[PDB]
Order: sequence, then C-alpha cells, then structure tokens
Amino acid sequence: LMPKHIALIMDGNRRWAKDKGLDVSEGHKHLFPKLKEICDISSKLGIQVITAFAFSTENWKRAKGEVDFLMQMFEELYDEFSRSGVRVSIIGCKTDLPMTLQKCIALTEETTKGNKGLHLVIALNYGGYYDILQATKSIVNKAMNGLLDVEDINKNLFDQELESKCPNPDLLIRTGGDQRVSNFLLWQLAYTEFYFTKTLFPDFGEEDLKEAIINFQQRH
Amino acid sequence: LMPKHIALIMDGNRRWAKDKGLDVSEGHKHLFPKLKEICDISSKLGIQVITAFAFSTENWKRAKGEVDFLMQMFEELYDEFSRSGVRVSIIGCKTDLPMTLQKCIALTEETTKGNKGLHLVIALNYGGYYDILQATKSIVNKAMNGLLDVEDINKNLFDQELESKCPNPDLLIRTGGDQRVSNFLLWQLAYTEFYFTKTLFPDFGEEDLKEAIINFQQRH
Repeated sequence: LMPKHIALIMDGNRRWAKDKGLDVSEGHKHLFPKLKEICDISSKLGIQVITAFAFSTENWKRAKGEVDFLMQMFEELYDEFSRSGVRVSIIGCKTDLPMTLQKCIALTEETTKGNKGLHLVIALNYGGYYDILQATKSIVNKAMNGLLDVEDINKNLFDQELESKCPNPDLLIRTGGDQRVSNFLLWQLAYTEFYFTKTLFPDFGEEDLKEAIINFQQRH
Repeated sequence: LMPKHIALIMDGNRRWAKDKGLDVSEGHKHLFPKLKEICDISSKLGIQVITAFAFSTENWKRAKGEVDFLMQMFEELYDEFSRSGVRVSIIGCKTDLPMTLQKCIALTEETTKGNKGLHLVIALNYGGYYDILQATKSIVNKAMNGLLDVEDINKNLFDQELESKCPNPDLLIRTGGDQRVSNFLLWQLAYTEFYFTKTLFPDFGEEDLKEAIINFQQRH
C-alpha cells in the first residue's frame, strides 16, 4: 500500500557539481526545483506528507561563503512554493536564521496554510538532537510549573512536544549513496523503512521515486 | 579503519525456524551461541564494543508462550558468558523482568566486570523511546531538585543519562532483511553507518561480518 508520509534526505547536490568540475552553487540550485517536482509526483500518487531535510544543524560547519549562499538561496522558498498549492511548514530553529529568511518562512507558511493537498515539511536548521532537546526543555518547564509529574513523561507527551509529529514517516529515501540518518528525525524514524540510493539528488526522478515506493510495497 | 563499536539487530531467528517448518524455539536457541561466536570474531578483529538487541520493549506483544520461553532462555546468559572473558552489561528495564533473570543478569555483570577485552552490551527489554524517556525523567527530577536549569539541557547531559553511552555505534548490522532500526538505539544511531543483510541471524558467519566491515571501510 502507498506510504502516507515520506521522509527525504536530499543528499548529493554537492558531489553532483564537484564530480563535474562545477562549483557547489550549481548543485545547490537544484534543491527546490527538484523538491517541487518530487512534491508534484508524490501528490499524484496519493502521498500526503513529505518531510525533507534541507539544512542540518551540523551544516553551519561548512565554509562561511557556502553557508551564506545557502541562507540567501533559501529565501526563494516563497517564490518556489507560494503558488504551488502545497501546504508548507518549516521545522528547525528559526530564530538562528537571518531575519529576512524568518519573514520569508513565516509568509510562505501563512499563505499556504489553507492548502489541503500534500503537506511539505522542510527541515531547515533542524536536527534530531535539537528536536528532542527542545521537547525536553518544554517538558521540564511544564514540570517546574506544576503542570505534570515525572511519571507523566511518556511517548505521547513527546509526540505533542516534538516539531515533527505523528503520523511518522512510513518510508525514508536518502539519495547520494551514504547509509546514515545523519541526525535527521531520530525519534520519528523508530519504525520507518529505509531506502538508500546512490543516485544523486539532482538526478533523482519519477522512476527513482516509483522504484523506492515499489520496493517499500513489496516489503509488506 | 576498524569500527570500535558495532550495533547488532539480531533478527531472523524466527523465520529461520518457520521457513524450515520447525517451531520457533529452534530458531531462538541460536541467539546466544551465535552472539558468542560474533564476539569471538569481533575481539580478534579489534572491535571494542558490541551492543546487541536481544529483546525489544515491543516483543512483549508476542504469544505468552513464546515470551515465557524467551525469558527462561535468557537465564542461560550466565552459563554462556560468565567464563567467556567478555565484559557484559545489560541495558533496558531490568525491573520488569522475572526476579531470577534479574539475579542472573546482576551476577553475570558482577563476575565479568573486571574483564578488559570486548564489551558486550545486551539490550534486553530495551527500546530507544524507553532510553530517551528514562533519561528525560532523570533530567526532570534534577530540575525539580534545583540541580540544573532548563538551558543546561544539552546533548552531553543526555549522553550522561542514557543507558547506551558514548562512544556511539560506528556501524549497525541488521540481519534478516528488514531495513528498519525498530526502536533500537535511536539517539545513539544519529551518525551510524547502516548495513542490512537478508542473511538470517543463525546463518550469519565470519565471512558475513568481514563483508560488512569491509563495506564499512570502503565508505571512508
């Protein structure tokens, strides 16, 4: 049966450019266009949610120039998705981002929130550790304020406090050939089927998605 | 280079028996002998830690008879590992286990704790959710008792409170063909390389381990 929620680690944009002797911006520029395409194909197949990893909390360790390029490119979010009919949410630590990107995110969420087709969750300055830590801080604050006791700390409470929520990913696709989750949705991937492909993200098409979904369906 | 810490999801014992028309106890009986063999091969290759998933918090949902068989079989832990020279620790919720198994675990840990070769961590009545929840409860208790403030909640604090500790797995091997982590070491697997094999756990040998390690080394 068709996965309701797919998680996507969009790796290989760098590499794609480097392998060809092009500068890394050439690879990064495929990010939103390819994600848009994947959203279009996915909603036709009936997939209801995509959580896509655009920028890790660890990606701040890249060269300043690259990071600055990415943060500027990410402001194309509005132009790319505002009129797509996709409902867009961002997860991750928004207040560490440039204010203009924060406004771009806030506007894109506001204008697409009424859309009732595919829901795209973009994980931008996100990590599994971060999500669990922020959820833990909120739980501690509630305990400090007499709103719950230690024995009320259960899976359902965390699911309420985490940024990536139930229903969790049925399938995770990671392009680019590495076989790690790389601090993506650690809590949420507990029972997710993993699918890894050597195919670089800019070369990942409908036939690659279909093949992953088929591989997923034949494991049932 | 050689992985210091391997995580093992020992799946396929059931299946192995069922595929042959034998009862499931016949498959389960391979668990400790095969794990012992894997420990012997692993310490010769210089691997320092193995965390092996023997019983999930979700495995209590199996037939009562099967669960009762497993809990009795697990008491063979002492006879299997006490004189092996492996240092043995159990992680998971020990106080939900039968008292005789709790005593068997406590004795096996006590008598092997001085051993300085390979460290075997057996995850028995364990799950990632459980580990994160118990760590969160301890953090909340410390906050309630004025021992820390919410902004002291960081990755290092969790690493102190979690049952499976740093250094985290370099490589995870899951036998039996399913491509999930199945609520194993969720926090600890953030950057772990995943290796999946269709080979059922009772058929998994030195050549299968070597091939996984080689596959791991060629991803560097």
